[PDB]
Amino acid sequence: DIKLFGKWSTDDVQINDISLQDYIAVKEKYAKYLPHSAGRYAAKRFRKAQCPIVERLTNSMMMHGRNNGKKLMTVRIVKHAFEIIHLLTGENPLQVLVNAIINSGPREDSTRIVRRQAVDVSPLRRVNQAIWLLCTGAREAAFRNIKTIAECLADELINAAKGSSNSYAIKKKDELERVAKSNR
Amino acid sequence: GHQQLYWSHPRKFGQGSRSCRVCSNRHGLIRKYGLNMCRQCFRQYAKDIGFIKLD
Amino acid sequence: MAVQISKKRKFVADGIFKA
Amino acid sequence: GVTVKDVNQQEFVRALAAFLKKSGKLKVPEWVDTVKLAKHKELAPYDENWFYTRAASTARHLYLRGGAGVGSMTKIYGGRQRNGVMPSHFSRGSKSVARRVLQALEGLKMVEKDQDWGRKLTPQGQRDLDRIAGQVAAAKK
Amino acid sequence: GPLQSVQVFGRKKTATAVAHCKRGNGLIKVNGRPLEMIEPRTLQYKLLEPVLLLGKERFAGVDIRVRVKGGGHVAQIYAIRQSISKALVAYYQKYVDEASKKEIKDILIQYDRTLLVADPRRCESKKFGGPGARARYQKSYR
Amino acid sequence: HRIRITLTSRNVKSLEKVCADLIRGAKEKNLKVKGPVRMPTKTLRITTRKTPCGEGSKTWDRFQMRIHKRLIDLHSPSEIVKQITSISIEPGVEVEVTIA
Amino acid sequence: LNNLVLFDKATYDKLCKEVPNYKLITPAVVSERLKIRGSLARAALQELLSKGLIKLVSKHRAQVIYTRNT
Amino acid sequence: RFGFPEGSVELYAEKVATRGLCAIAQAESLRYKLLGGLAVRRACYGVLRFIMESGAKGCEVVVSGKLRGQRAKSMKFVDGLMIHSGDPVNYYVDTAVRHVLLRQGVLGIKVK
Amino acid sequence: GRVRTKTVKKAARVIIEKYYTRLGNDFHTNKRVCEEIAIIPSKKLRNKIAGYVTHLMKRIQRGPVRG
Amino acid sequence: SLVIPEKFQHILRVLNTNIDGRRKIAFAITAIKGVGRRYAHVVLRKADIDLTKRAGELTEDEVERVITIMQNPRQYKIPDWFLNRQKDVKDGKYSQVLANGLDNKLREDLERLKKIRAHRGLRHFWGLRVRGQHTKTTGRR
RNA sequence: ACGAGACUCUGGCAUGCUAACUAGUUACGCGACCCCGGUCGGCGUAACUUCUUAGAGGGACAAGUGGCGUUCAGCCACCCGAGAUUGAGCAAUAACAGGUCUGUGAUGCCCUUAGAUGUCCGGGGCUGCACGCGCGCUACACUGACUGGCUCAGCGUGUGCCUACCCUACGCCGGCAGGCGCGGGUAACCCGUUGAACCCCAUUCGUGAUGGGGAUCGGGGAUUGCAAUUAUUC
Repeated sequence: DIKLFGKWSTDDVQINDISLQDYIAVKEKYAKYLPHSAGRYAAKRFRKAQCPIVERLTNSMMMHGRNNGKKLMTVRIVKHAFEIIHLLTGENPLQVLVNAIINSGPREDSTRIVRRQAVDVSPLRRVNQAIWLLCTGAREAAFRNIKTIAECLADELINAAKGSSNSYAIKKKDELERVAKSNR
Repeated sequence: GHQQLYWSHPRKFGQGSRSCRVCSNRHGLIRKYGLNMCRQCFRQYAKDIGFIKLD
Repeated sequence: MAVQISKKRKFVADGIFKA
Repeated sequence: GVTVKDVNQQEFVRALAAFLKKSGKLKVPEWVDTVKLAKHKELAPYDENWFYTRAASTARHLYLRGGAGVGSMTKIYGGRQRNGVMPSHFSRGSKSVARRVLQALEGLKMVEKDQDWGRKLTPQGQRDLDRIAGQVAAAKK
Repeated sequence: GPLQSVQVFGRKKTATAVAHCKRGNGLIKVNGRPLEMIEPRTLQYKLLEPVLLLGKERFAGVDIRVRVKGGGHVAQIYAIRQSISKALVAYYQKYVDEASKKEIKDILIQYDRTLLVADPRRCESKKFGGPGARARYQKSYR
Repeated sequence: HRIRITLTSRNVKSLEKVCADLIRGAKEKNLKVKGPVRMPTKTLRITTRKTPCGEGSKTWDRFQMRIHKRLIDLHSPSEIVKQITSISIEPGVEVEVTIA
Repeated sequence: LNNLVLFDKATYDKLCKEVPNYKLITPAVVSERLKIRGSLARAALQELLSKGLIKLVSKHRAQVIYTRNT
Repeated sequence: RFGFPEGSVELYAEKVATRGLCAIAQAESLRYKLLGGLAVRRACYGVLRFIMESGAKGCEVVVSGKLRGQRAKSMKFVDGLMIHSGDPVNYYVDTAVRHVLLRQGVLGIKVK
Repeated sequence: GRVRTKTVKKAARVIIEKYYTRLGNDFHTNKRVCEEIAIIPSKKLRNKIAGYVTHLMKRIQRGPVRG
Repeated sequence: SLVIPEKFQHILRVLNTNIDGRRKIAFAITAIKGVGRRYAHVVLRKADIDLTKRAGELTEDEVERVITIMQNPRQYKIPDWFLNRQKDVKDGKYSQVLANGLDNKLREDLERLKKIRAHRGLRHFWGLRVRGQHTKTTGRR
């Protein structure tokens, strides 16, 4: 039968990047009705990868202390965000999320192997870093602002998927890759 | 009189009323389940009372 | 017993006697 | 045929609150204007006619479970006492406003003080509750 | 007619939910209120998932009363999610062929394992020297 | 005639041996017996500091004392129970016979 | 933010003109782009639905989301 | 003392069979040997030799306190199999601790 | 860290060495062999021994074992 | 209806205190020292006033009604348990005391405790914590 | 050989076993309400033990499969499965100039021993504040605060030896803190189906030290106690 949140039917969405295709779990098998589930995705190592990215986003939203274990409250934020994304863009909000996760992941980053040499990233690292960056964008954007979380989360996902560099996520991603080129 | 002053200050409540039933001292009292027995005494006699360390 | 002590207190009182 | 439990409970109290308004024979106190609804509230209830609303809420709380006295009502209408700088704790509601609400619903033959203590909800009440449950069940279509 | 009742439970935490699969028409409700108004409404679809994945036609011949107590809001939702699922699988074991029960177990397990298997996770015990299980009180040097 | 024996003990195997002897004592004499009801065992708990002073790392001992309650109902005359309950008890168990 | 509390003639005429041509109508959007307080913007969008100009998508305790018709 | 009625408490005084495997019997034995005026080393070997010949699997006799001067010294007398950890330490090893007042201080006796 | 201790292996070797012909390759049958031909006070240790017994029986099927 | 009306008073001067017309009335009167959120709400409840209006909108004959009920709360049935000076030391009257009066009555309360040379008044005189705090580690200006 | 592991307790599994008016469910009857059915922790009795309690057993072993590895110990992945490292308790030899003489009718020596360092009574002190440090609680908000509404726990404890001092339903008075009656429970029986908070839903608010924050300080009212001032607490 037919899926997501009521109204954002999964298959439709293309994952453009064949590199992140495996670890952006959105389609066909991971089509579930909520961003909520029992869990066990952080028991074994890569079990994280087989978690639906909308649940990953929901989990990574509840941060800066006061929100910890208010999942239903960020299930709601992502619901209202997907409303705003569809109305403001006119695309399938899942497609906008997937495009953002692709464009927001830093493709190589510096590390301490001195003056810290540059290395490559895991595709899972990119997904983890992408989700962190655009959530940390949404969280910072909304703080001491009349704009809400669902609006800031929507606008971050749009401007990231769009490829704007006006987003927090794309500016920090460009900034990591720029430091990585600066020591390769 | 002296008998009107000797024990006339109340001993009805507070840790100046109840005392250990071994040590006779006024500190670290286990009042729970009417032990009325200071924490070092209980830790000595636990085995003899029926209290056992399992978990 | 006429005062009728609690079973929690009774088994502890039985231990204190043995001690 | 429907009952109150089949109906959404959120809009049910607002509909019962409007039923007690239109009926208009609860004998509300005078201090309703001045009273704060618990010891853990900061401000007066925002809705001026709260007494009808909590009467409605008490009514359907008595329907769901019987034999609830004043102390029980203070328990169900309790929350956080935000103790300023000290950590917040559970705090019971007002004993008086629960006692008056029950006495209002007892005056108007809707509840009846039950054997072995507490008020249950009289069959005339159970009727009125289920009649407006039908109204709300019909309204939501 | 005769008794075709199966009483099967589901735990997802310290919340035990027991569902009661009698013969009849398609009414599914929990402590006497139907699934469409069990709060939070945020997890509305979580109760409908066994009803959605199988369809109303599976629950046409069966009516399910669910008693729930223990745990909290989300635990009770996952408890009843597991109960009505396992209870229908238990009804279709005994009172029809195992072919239908096999077919339905497959469709449920393929979607989410937790529909028919209880999560053994329980709240781990606090230890002294910290506010909880693993976390310790702040060590002070100098 | 409805006589209610309350077996409360610290040890289980001594309490299970006593309640097993009182089922054999009720089956051999052929009087109708409601089975031994396992009551919820009560864990009496004391958590003290180990240190008699205050000057170590704050270690705690956690003294449990489990008390197990059974109870058995008999459909027996009074003097028959007086004979049964007086035979073969072991000092761990506390036995309280309720007449009515 | 030196916002307005109730509407002018200008800002009321600006709202009644421009708001029903937005693909995203939230009180936060209205209360940024018309230099007004959130409460005034929520009251304004209640009247614009009352007169039947803006489409409701999802109302919530936290955030209401409206849009435009055609 | 305990408020028992008239003759509703009656005492017996039975005999310890194989008293070499009773811990507090060999603790008080060692206690009254030292207090009697016997030397520490001879007493401890004397107890340890008896409880071994009594048929005990293993034994550990510690005597702590002020020996042969001002400084305190723990003389430990071990032989045979002795366990320390796990649940079996409850129902295999029999431990006893006793004080003894010498004219210089207090010695402590552990018979395990 | 599922390394068998000396108490498991010594027991498991002696159990094969003296009662070879009673054993097989199935865990659950020679679990009940170990129950009969030895007095093991633990259930966990019984399983550990039965488990390593079966491992050594698979090794003996391949070729001769050093111990 | 949601447009700025005529004579919409931005800066009101009630008891020589600048009330913000931009605020809601129940939270604009609070600007006056001696009236808090809980008092203001009950004052505006006693007078039949819609308290969903801003403090700029409402009529100057009606704000004079608000002042008269703040100044004389007893005569419009506000209880004695509700006032910031209950059972006064010099006149023995239950009265709400407002901004310029409150600053006068605080000065008088400290000056009363001062002249009698009481431990409380002495701690005020020395600029220390008076309600029985520990001054070892806090009060640290 | 001790220590590790084994062991003990505990978490997770049993529609198999043993049983229950101080625990339930399901049927049936009765009674209430809605238009045959639905609701009922309204009332009672007939089976059963899924739910509940706690006993005996079982169950998991790197056991099965594929890889890696002296092809040894073992390791990685996967199936089946309630678990494919539950969490604690216990704890070796040999130590420390670690802490405790203010835990003890454990104690050596020393001091004091009637103008007492014994002991009781009264008051004060342990809280005293330019300051420096440590564990914390509350915050800085709109992932929020306020006001209503809605709906879910699990450990426990509870009327005493001397010993006074228990946990409390329910009914009236009071805004509240609280008061006065009468009940139940020495407890799976009563509080209690522990109607907990967060969370959930609907109002008010609007980026302003703001309805954030609730320090400080004035006035009043109750409770515990022989006594609250240096504000006991509320």
